[PDB]
Amino acid sequence: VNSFSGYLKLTDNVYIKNADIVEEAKKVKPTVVVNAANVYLKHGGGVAGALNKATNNAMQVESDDYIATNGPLKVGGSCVLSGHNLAKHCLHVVGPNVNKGEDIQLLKSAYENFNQHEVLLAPLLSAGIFGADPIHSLRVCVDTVRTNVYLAVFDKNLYDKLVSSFL
Ligand SMILES: O=C(O)C[C@H](NC(=O)c1nc(Cl)nc2[nH]ccc12)c1ccccc1
Repeated sequence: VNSFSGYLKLTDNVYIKNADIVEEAKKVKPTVVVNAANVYLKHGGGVAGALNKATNNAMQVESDDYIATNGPLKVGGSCVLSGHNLAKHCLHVVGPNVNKGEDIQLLKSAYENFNQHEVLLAPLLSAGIFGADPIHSLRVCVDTVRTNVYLAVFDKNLYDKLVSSFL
């Protein structure tokens, strides 16, 4: 039993809800919140810009130190950093950005990072400003993640489409 509330169950381990991941994080304080990161951990917009704003820019400060030490992530890769006031940890995961021309096949590799964590709160990778089809992102998620994932979809209209079109 966990603290997540109001989710629709899609499969044995994948759950979905119309919610702002920022507000959802502040309430549950999950062990892991997933960020829709880019390879530079520049959290300017989308989920990343919103999550960072909620940490009063502490996420960005920590991220800049991480990049200065380690260099950029790989597309499809991840790193674990602090969750600040939102969660114990933040798993920064880089899905392919279609608006940059990146291989959508890397979306599966991106979701594989979730399997290193027993329970996560997450957005649909490569959705939103990353330019991929959210219906596809959901399909890859369900077919790749085996741990317990609680997916937050900001747009109510998109959520209903995701639910109503789910196979
Ligand atoms: O779920 C969605 O719609 C897509 C998702 N967007 C959000 O998570 C989101 N949208 C709005 Cl508008 N306000 C927000 N506040 C806190 C979060 C948040 C997303 C994910 C990755 C890249 C780009 C977009």
